[PDB]
Amino acid sequence: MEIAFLLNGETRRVRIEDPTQSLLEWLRAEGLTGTKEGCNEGDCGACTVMIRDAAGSRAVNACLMMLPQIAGKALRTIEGIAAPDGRLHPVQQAMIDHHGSQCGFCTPGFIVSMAAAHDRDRKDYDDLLAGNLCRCTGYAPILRAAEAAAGEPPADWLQADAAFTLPAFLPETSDALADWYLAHPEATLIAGGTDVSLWVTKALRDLPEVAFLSHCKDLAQIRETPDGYGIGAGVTIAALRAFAEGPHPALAGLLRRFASEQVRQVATIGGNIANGSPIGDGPPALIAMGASLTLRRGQERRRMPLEDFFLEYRKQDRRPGEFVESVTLPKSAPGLRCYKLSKRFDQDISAVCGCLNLTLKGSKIETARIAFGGMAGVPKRAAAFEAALIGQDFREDTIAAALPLLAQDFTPLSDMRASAAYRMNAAQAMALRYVRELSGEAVAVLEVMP
Amino acid sequence: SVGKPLPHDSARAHVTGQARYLDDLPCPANTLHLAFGLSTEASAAITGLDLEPVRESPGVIAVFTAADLPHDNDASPAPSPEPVLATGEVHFVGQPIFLVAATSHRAARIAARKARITYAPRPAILTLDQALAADSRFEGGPVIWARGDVETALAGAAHLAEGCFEIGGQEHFYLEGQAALALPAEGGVVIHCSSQHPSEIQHKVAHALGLAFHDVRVEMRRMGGGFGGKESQGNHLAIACAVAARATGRPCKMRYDRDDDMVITGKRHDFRIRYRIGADASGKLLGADFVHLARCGWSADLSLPVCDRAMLHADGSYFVPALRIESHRLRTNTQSNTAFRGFGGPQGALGMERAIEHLARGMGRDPAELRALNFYDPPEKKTQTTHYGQEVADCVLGELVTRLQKSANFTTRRAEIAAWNSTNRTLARGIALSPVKFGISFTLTHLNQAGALVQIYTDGSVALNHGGTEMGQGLHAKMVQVAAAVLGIDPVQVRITATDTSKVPNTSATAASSGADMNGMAVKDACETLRGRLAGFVAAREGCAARDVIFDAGQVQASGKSWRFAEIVAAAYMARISLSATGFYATPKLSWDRLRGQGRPFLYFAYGAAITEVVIDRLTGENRILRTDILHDAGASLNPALDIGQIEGAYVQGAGWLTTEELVWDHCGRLMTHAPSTYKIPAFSDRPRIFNVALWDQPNREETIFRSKAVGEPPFLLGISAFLALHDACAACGPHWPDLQAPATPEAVLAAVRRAEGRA
Ligand SMILES: Cc1cc2nc3c(=O)[nH]c(=O)nc-3n(C[C@H](O)[C@H](O)[C@H](O)COP(=O)(O)OP(=O)(O)OC[C@H]3O[C@@H](n4cnc5c(N)ncnc54)[C@H](O)[C@@H]3O)c2cc1C
Ligand code: XAX
Ligand SMILES: Nc1nc2ncc(CO)nc2c(=O)[nH]1
Ligand code: FES
Ligand code: FES
Ligand SMILES: [Ba+2]
Repeated sequence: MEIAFLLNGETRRVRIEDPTQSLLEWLRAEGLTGTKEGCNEGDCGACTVMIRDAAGSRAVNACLMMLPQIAGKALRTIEGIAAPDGRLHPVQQAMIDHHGSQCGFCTPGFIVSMAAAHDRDRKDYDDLLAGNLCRCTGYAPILRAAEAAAGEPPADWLQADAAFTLPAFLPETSDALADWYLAHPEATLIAGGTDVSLWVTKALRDLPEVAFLSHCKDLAQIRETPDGYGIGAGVTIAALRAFAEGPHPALAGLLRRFASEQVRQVATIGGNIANGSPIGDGPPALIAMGASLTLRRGQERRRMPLEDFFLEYRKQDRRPGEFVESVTLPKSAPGLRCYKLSKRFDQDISAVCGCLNLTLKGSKIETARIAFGGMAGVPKRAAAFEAALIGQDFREDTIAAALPLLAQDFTPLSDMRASAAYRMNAAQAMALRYVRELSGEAVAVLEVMP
Repeated sequence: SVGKPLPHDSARAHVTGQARYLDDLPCPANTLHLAFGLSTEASAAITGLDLEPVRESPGVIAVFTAADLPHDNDASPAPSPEPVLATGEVHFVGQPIFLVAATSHRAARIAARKARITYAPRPAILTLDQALAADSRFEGGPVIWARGDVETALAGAAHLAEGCFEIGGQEHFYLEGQAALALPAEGGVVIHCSSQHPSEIQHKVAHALGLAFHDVRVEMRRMGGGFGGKESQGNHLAIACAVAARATGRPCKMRYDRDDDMVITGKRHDFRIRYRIGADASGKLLGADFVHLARCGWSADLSLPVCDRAMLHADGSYFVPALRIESHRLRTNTQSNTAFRGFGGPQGALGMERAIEHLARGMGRDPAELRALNFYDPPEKKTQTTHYGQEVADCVLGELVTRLQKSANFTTRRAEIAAWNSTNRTLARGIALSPVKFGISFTLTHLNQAGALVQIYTDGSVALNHGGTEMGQGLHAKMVQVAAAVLGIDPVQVRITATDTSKVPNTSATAASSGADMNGMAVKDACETLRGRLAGFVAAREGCAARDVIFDAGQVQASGKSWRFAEIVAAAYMARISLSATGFYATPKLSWDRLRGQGRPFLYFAYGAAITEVVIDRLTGENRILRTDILHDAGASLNPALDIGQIEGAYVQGAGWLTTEELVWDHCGRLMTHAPSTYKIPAFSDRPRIFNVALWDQPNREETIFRSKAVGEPPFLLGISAFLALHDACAACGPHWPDLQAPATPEAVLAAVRRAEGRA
């Protein structure tokens, strides 16, 4: 089982004997030592590498990326950012000018992230470089570098890779996968690999029976159904956020604070749902906006409201040989809001994740769709709080009066992220916040101007 | 070259990815890889230890117990012992019990978990009150220093403010984690490691192997950050490596995985500070009374000097006529806490900063004004002293703060926030100014020494070597600048060489911000010896006085004639004059008694101030720093650029300590925050949206290297202004005292909001 790919402008063919080996491992075993291991967990971006294909170019974490995934793609590492002749990237030079490096260990990751941003001409440096942790500089000099480099023309040698291409199961079509997974139910389906790769790197597990879904085009589609949007399980979080910009600015707002840019490029919506995490941020959003899930088993196809898929803690409504195929979101959801709470804003896991969605019959509450993450063992709606809210007036005092009922809906946990007290308080705090934001009051601290 | 904003010594090498770190260095095909087998109990005796499944595990070459160690089993920087491998008992969850040597890093980590260890558990001493209740402590009692009589002062104070608050610890999170490599080289070993103190590595490895010091050679080129976390925590790896290298006959490499790293190694000492501060009717301080309860962990490490510095900085920035500290260094069944940028300094200063803020609010005066009224007097019959009796005669704080407040627009903004606050009810803004007075030097006097070794080659080019280690602070760049300045040459001609115990022996740890300070001097000494030799030669050859020979801009000038530096050196070579010299410096004037808390521990103090502005969500506690303004005294800066960078970074790290970074242990002493997904250092957008840093540029009173000031640690304390601003935002929410605790997480902020609001 041999794969080929463009490594820093030069073609390379590789026999894959261990399907689970990360790209970071391979690069360093090759001597391409410029890619650093910072944590091997996704959070620090010290291993950021730049991949390219038909879809464009993006910066990803090398440590989460397993080899069979870069098959057919063009890969660019730090030691490939500078020109063949030796000339530095506008990004690299600017970083030397503006003192963007101190100890230098995170510099390779940043350069790669900035170069990819430079290639795609993207200037939202806060969200882009959130994935790259630095402990020395205080970030200020790196911003000066990024802005100074932005005025320069793109590296043409980096763009020359776009000419390219134009043991472990890798399906071509959705039907092909449905065939194989039906025969191999006990299999480890790897999509983005941003959860699965932590079982090998951290949990030191071994995965037999492996299949990579990130090579199925038809599974990674956003299509328009005459009732909403058919979003396949293969659609990446970044792409989902990209699409949501228009129809659902609330979801796009939330997905901005979903992981980092490097994780969002490869991590998928089907995997986020199929991980079945209580602190997952995909489900509560979609459950609040009334989205349905579609499961597939060969030629069989089940459909349901997303909240019903989640039965219990680490327990889902999944048959043997059944996989997550897609989700359907309605065309509009104007009353939707998304509240993610965590110690830090960027690149964090939610303590509480409030998702409120009310519709109004002019002053009075028609429908209550209020869903929470990190409040239970499963992402679920606030049944008693919702029921008590229907028929009431949409004003602070009424919502304030129903707040005790949330303490019947959930009995939250205490851990390193938050105490149960605070989690409970936050869920109640988000309800008052929803009424205030809808009444034109200033509520978001991130929106404040210096 | 000194004073030019020149770039870091490996700036291009960093940016290209060509800069080598330990795990990057190429080594022999047969290099073994090491991993520790860690304890799962907080306090137990080891009844049984079955390492059979560990040996059977694939790729494993050797497995080691404490019993398998030849000679010493100690890695403590203390006089007291701290085992590398556990000896019959365990003292915290994450203590190395055994050592695995496998053919791959992965294979060793896999094998490390395969052990079968049976424990006889004892009651653990996890919390401060427990340690205090069970008398679990170090030094056999609390260290107490008194200046004047607090008890009598506070009894007749016009305004009194008592209180107590927690200040959490801090994980260093240097991007390059702990790492070492041993190479057995004919009867002796060569160690490469990511360490701030290669001399102690040598000292430890030597005892570990039972070799004389001249048989252990440590080389260290660069760290991927250190922050104090690599001042002693490196010992364990280098010992394990040399021990395994000795036993297996082949090279051994060890690097902690990020999750091992946080579980094993120490952190910043988390303190509890109880305070009693008092002032008179005019607002001058009458007395301040402090008790420090410091968490040390299972082992001594560097707790003794850390808590000494917390006490030394308990005055903060202010003159207090009567002051007492009661410093309990408490032993707990947790990680052996260690050095961290500031070295207890921030902890003690914050105690003073919270108390003075409390007092300010308690009597209802603008904290800025009360702080201003109470600074040490400016230079120019008697100079004020610290509580430890050291004269403060370089205090610029009064003027500095006045400058900063003009440029930061302090009085206008503070009024603008007041109005904005009364427009909102969900959001609140806060602003605060925090001063920094930080003493420079090791409190352990004899460690205030550094050495250098300089070679001039016949082609004119120079090879520079000093005792200090590069962890990102631009130390090598500063020394190159100093060297090229003293010799009168272009800094291009000076090449820095990796830190080597065989080149410069008996070095101290690169700590106390004294790195550039003492090595600057040491380099200057070596260069002046060399410049002197060349000047003397030219003067003889040209017939005149040595002092009349000018060395400038790569040109030498004597008797109206002028040569290039290379021309003179080559000629001096031909003349048979040594082009090699050692340099050495010891900090003068330092003498103090630790036990009585009297004397002059510091050569000078470093000053600075920061004005921070923040927003808080009153519903959830969410918050961010909107604007920061810093005016820091770097003295006559060696490098303006490098220094601004240090301030920029140390601020963000100081603020991060008091905001989003939080260590959490479970009910069993298991560290729950042991990954970057649970420990949250400031991310890209966490930076001040308006970040203004300006150097207070005035030469140092004391004779330091080109009258610069140590800029490494002092700015870390500027992060206090962020915690003070966060408190100011909470105080804007109601009549009550907020009582904000450190760190000020969204949860901790919301608690302080609702206290001022008075909501149960
Ligand atoms: C640094 C970092 C930050 C993160 N931050 C967040 C966050 O903010 N919010 C959040 O919700 N999550 C976060 N996560 C975890 C999150 O669950 C994943 O990153 C991602 O959303 C899952 O998508 P994936 O394709 O990577 O899943 P994978 O890792 O590919 O798979 C996860 C699980 O789903 C299964 N699976 C995948 N695809 C399918 C399918 N099509 N059908 C059936 N089963 C499938 C796999 O077998 C596996 O059990 C973070 C992870 C990292 C490493
Ligand atoms: N980039 C970067 N800058 C840094 C550090 C770092 O790791 N990386 N660490 C410090 C510390 S922490 Mo201490 O006594 O050990 S507790 S000494 C010290 C320091 C070391 O450099 P001198 O000032 O001695 O030359 O500067 C700081 N600036
Ligand atoms: N920053 C700092 N580090 C130290 N390290 C070791 C020692 C040894 O006692 N002292 C100190 C000190 O006083 N300050
Ligand atoms: S190693 Fe930290 S993200 Fe890849
Ligand atoms: S520069 Fe030292 S970690 Fe980013
Ligand atoms: Ba540490």
